[PDB]
Amino acid sequence: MATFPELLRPLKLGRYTLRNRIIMAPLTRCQATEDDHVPRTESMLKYYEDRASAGLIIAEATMVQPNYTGFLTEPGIYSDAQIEEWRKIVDAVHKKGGLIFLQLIHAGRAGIPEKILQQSKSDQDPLAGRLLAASAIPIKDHRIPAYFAASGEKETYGVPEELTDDEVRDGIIPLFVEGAKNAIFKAGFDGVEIHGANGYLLDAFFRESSNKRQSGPYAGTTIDTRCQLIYDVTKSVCDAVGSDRVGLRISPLNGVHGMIDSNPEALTKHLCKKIEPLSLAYLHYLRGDMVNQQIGDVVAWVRGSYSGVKISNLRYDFEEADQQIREGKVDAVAFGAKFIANPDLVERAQQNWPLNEPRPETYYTRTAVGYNDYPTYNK
Ligand SMILES: Cc1cc2nc3c(=O)[nH]c(=O)nc-3n(C[C@H](O)[C@H](O)[C@H](O)COP(=O)(O)O)c2cc1C
Repeated sequence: MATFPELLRPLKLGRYTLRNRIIMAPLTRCQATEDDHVPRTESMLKYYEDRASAGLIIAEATMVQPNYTGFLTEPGIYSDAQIEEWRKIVDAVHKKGGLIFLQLIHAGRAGIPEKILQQSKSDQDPLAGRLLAASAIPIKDHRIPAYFAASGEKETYGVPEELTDDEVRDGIIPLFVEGAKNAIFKAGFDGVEIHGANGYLLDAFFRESSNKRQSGPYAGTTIDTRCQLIYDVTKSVCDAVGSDRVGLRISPLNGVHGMIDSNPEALTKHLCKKIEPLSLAYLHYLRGDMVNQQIGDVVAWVRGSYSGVKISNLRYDFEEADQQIREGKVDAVAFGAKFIANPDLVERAQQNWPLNEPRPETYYTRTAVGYNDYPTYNK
């Protein structure tokens, strides 16, 4: 463990202490049932337990609103059936001595029209059968990926309804809260991660391009009001399960779905100071753009405006993560692609062993291929 000593240091995170700072980023793999969104335990339990040596595992984006799917077959955490399977998966990770937080998501305008708009639309279930977002602005010049599309081929995103302030406060927020309770109190997760990134609902209220709301506490007119939904959701979840079991993820420069803010630096620093009072377990962020267009020193922005645990992500390797931790710029680094391809990523870091190359074209097969078929070193 001489090559990356800083990366292998333990870390106090919330009410826990990580064995190392090699974190497994949340990765949607679509291994849940399509209709009920129940985790397919047979494959998911193995997948997660095989990666349980990670300092912390952040489980893939999981639905908080019934049937509001964005990835067609992702997991949910709203039903008893989902809770039970997650419970078994979590227990498996815990038997290996690992830690695991569940990422909570609401796809917002990235919801799949052909599925959501097919659901029933009753008065007792006011949010059902509807596309919901901050503003009625559809994702443009970007179609639904074949691996997420209901038909299996690229489909068009739809124009979402503009959530009223009451629907946000009494409809959306409570779902995140209940999802957190289900995850922690019933399934046994060590914590939850609020998905405030990658163009989904919370991020959609966060950045200018998707939030043009004219009035209300979530107006798109000012940085503070755009930060409010992320804060309110996070705060209410903290009220329910304890801030030391709550993390938050953001991506100020991620251009997926055409997301963009004209002043990412000011926005990020403003959010950091706004959540500073919550004493969260951690703040998780993408330091760059998945589409390689937007640039900005997110690591520096966060380092100078947030005193809590900072988890950075995006195109990191052991050496760089180790160095940034050494310099105190970040506390830990979350790896996505490398964890998909290396169940024993941590062990490889300890021995400075080479890594399996990822097969980026097999990330969403929904079968064992490209999911549970990556070998550990020399096996
Ligand atoms: C197949 C796949 C699924 C992903 N699923 C999620 C997700 O559910 N939630 C999320 O916040 N990010 C998700 N991401 C983004 C990753 O968490 C991570 O930020 C990204 O892979 C960049 O990090 P890397 O360079 O270490 O791979 C996903 C990425 C991939 C490639």
